[PDB]
Amino acid sequence: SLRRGIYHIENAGVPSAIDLKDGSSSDGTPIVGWQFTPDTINWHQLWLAEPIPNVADTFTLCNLFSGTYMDLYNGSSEAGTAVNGWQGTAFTTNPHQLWTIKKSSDGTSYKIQNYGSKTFVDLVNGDSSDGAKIAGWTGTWDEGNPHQKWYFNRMSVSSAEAQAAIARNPHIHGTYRGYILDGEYLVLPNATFTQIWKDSGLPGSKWREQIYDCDDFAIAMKAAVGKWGADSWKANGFAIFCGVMLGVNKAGDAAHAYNFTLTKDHADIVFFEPQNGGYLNDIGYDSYMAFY
Amino acid sequence: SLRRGIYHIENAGVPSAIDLKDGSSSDGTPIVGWQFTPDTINWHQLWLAEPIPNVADTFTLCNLFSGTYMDLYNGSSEAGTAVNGWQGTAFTTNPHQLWTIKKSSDGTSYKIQNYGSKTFVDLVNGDSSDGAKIAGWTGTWDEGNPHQKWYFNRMSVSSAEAQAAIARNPHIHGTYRGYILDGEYLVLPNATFTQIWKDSGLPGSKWREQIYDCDDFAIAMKAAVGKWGADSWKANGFAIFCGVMLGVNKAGDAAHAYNFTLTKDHADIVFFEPQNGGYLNDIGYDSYMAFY
Ligand SMILES: C[C@@H]1O[C@@H](O[C@@H]2[C@@H](O[C@H]3O[C@H](CO)[C@H](O)[C@H](O)[C@H]3O)[C@@H](O)[C@@H](CO)O[C@@H]2O)[C@@H](O)[C@H](O)[C@@H]1O
Ligand SMILES: C[C@@H]1O[C@@H](O[C@@H]2[C@@H](O[C@H]3O[C@H](CO)[C@H](O)[C@H](O)[C@H]3O)[C@@H](O)[C@@H](CO)O[C@@H]2O)[C@@H](O)[C@H](O)[C@@H]1O
Ligand SMILES: C[C@@H]1O[C@@H](O[C@@H]2[C@@H](O[C@H]3O[C@H](CO)[C@H](O)[C@H](O)[C@H]3O)[C@@H](O)[C@@H](CO)O[C@@H]2O)[C@@H](O)[C@H](O)[C@@H]1O
Ligand SMILES: C[C@@H]1O[C@@H](O[C@@H]2[C@@H](O[C@H]3O[C@H](CO)[C@H](O)[C@H](O)[C@H]3O)[C@@H](O)[C@@H](CO)O[C@@H]2O)[C@@H](O)[C@H](O)[C@@H]1O
Ligand SMILES: C[C@@H]1O[C@@H](O[C@@H]2[C@@H](O[C@H]3O[C@H](CO)[C@H](O)[C@H](O)[C@H]3O)[C@@H](O)[C@@H](CO)O[C@H]2O)[C@@H](O)[C@H](O)[C@@H]1O
Ligand SMILES: C[C@@H]1O[C@@H](O[C@@H]2[C@@H](O[C@H]3O[C@H](CO)[C@H](O)[C@H](O)[C@H]3O)[C@@H](O)[C@@H](CO)O[C@H]2O)[C@@H](O)[C@H](O)[C@@H]1O
Ligand SMILES: [Ca+2]
Ligand SMILES: [Ca+2]
Ligand SMILES: [Ca+2]
Ligand SMILES: [Ca+2]
Ligand code: NA
Ligand code: NA
Repeated sequence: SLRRGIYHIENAGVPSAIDLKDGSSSDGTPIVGWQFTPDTINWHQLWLAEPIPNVADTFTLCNLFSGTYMDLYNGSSEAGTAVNGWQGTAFTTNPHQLWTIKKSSDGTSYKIQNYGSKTFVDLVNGDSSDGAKIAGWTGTWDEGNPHQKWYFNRMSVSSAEAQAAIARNPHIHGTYRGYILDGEYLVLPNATFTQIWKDSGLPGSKWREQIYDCDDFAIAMKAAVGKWGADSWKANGFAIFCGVMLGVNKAGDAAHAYNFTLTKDHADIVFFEPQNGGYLNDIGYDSYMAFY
Repeated sequence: SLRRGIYHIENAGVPSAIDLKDGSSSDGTPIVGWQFTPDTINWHQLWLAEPIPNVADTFTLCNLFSGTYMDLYNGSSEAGTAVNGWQGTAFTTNPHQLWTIKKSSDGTSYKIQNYGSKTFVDLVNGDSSDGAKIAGWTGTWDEGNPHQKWYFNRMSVSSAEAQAAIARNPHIHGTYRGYILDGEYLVLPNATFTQIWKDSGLPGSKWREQIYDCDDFAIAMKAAVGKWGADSWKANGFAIFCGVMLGVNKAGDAAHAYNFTLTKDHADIVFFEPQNGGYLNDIGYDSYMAFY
């Protein structure tokens, strides 16, 4: 089953992502194949999958940037029918915007079937061109046709996945308590995490006893990622992953505040020092408190 | 004994505070009597008292605004000697900048005696004028002379005072844990707290599911007070009081994030809702976690 999340949806046949052209919020904005760069924010190519309760394996697909929904034009079962961005809502009954997503015959890629037409999201002719038409097209759940097969490359973690990542870390103090703020988190590439840090002005901040010390840097960095989240994305129903941790050294005589993020595989945490922008597998403190 | 803290130092005879003229960081900036407004930030009139270890009841007095020290000019024991702002350090051995502060004969006001000259901070002639000379002057620990008597009006709380304030509150959840970030906190009048909130742009922010919801507003408000702290004050060795709390309703089925501050008497907390700028004795949640 596809879990609730943010996915980069990549064609199984050619290296083309599902892309809402120019990220435009206009109704009828064409959704097309476009090339992508790994370990970046592919700004027009992220999709919030929202499960519809009481309809098995069916979702809305919301462009994280535009806040508009993958829409099969007039819900036509005709092959070649336009797939566009269109205004809607996460739990809409509009079947132009409802998508049954289940594993392809290869067991790793998915097919995307319009709930109303029962036709499939097709990268027309397997065209690897930037701006290649994606359409609703006749097909079957079992065939190998790669025009209609899509890797759902997962870009978010549930809170529960975040917890699992922290609990797998060997620098957690015996007294650790974690405070969970949200349910679903876009995981940032370090390159993006670092850019948000630079854009916060924190690289310019100086350490000052109590008035601007490690707790002030850690919380400024979490607030800056929360600000960036609301200012960058028009979709709702997710947060941006950026943790705060208070830690203690081995001697038990020094406390420090810092940030953490997750690895590309989402399986482990990495510590971030907001006073120099370093990433570390070991920051020299054992976390006794985190919030994220 | 005077505790480590930030004090508004007010003459016992007339309503004049010790004021570093124009808050100037220039060496030899005159320190004078000036009128004040209660329940405001008196920007040039706050003094960080730092106890010197191994010298009983003796302190540096650092202007919170200027980051410069109360300085008896050339340490002269002559009556009429200038008291100025001067560059120095919190644990200086320069006795021009060391002050023995102990209760006056009335048991409530203090006398301020230069550790080197043994002469007293005197509001010359009890002059209530704005800009009235303050000087080192001959005197005795026991006399009633109000020119030389000073109420130390305490503006900070220790972390321990903050804890006592929270523990006195009746909206603390059974599972509550408090995470202490600093040691000494300037307590803001609501009028100032509110201004920092308005100046953060938070009144303009909209509630968005997970992407900018109550946790995002609470942490943006704490970061904005930390920013205001470093940008407003040149002294070090204190923080600005602004709490974050996560709470749960009576039903146990809803969690909310909010801020809190302290009362003017420092004895109790007040909840702040950063989504509407309201202050409340009861926000409808019992705090299970705070950091401050
Ligand atoms: C059958 C038809 O469904 C709705 O119209 C859809 C479009 O729906 C969506 O956009 C419209 C505004 O253009 C509206 O906001 C609606 O709530 C939203 O779901 C859309 O799917 C287009 C393109 O495929 O096709 C239909 O026109 C509805 O608005 C109509 O009244 C009517 O019931
Ligand atoms: C290369 C080509 O692959 C298959 O055709 C696809 C199309 O496939 C889909 O539509 C056809 C009807 O045109 C049929 O219903 C099939 O079951 C279904 O997967 C479609 O992907 C289009 C648009 O991109 O491209 C190809 O024409 C196959 O049917 C052809 O014989 C041939 O092997
Ligand atoms: C006896 C004298 O003490 C020091 O001088 C003080 C002044 O001291 C302070 O400012 C100077 C720079 O002007 C310097 O930064 C020093 O570290 C700091 O404590 C000051 O108290 C003035 C006014 O009362 O009087 C003396 O000039 C020291 O610098 C001198 O070398 C000398 O030891
Ligand atoms: C009104 C006045 O009060 C007292 O005099 C103060 C001064 O008092 C202090 O200095 C005098 C020496 O001039 C003396 O040493 C005294 O013990 C000490 O408190 C002083 O505060 C000045 C500057 O403001 O103003 C007054 O002159 C008292 O001695 C006077 O007789 C008279 O009652
Ligand atoms: C916001 C904008 O993002 C990039 O341009 C997008 C583009 O993005 C993808 O394609 C480019 C090459 O054209 C790279 O592979 C990126 O890794 C992809 O994310 C597409 O989304 C198209 C179609 O919507 O629109 C462009 O705006 C970037 O090149 C721009 O500089 C800018 O950052
Ligand atoms: C920063 C500056 O603060 C105020 O002016 C100060 C002034 O402050 C005190 O006196 C005024 C009346 O003159 C009020 O009672 C205030 O409550 C006091 O804090 C003094 O500190 C003098 C001497 O240093 O300098 C002025 O700058 C305020 O009036 C200004 O508008 C401004 O906010
Ligand atoms: Ca939340
Ligand atoms: Ca701090
Ligand atoms: Ca601290
Ligand atoms: Ca949130
Ligand atoms: Na469902
Ligand atoms: Na001492």
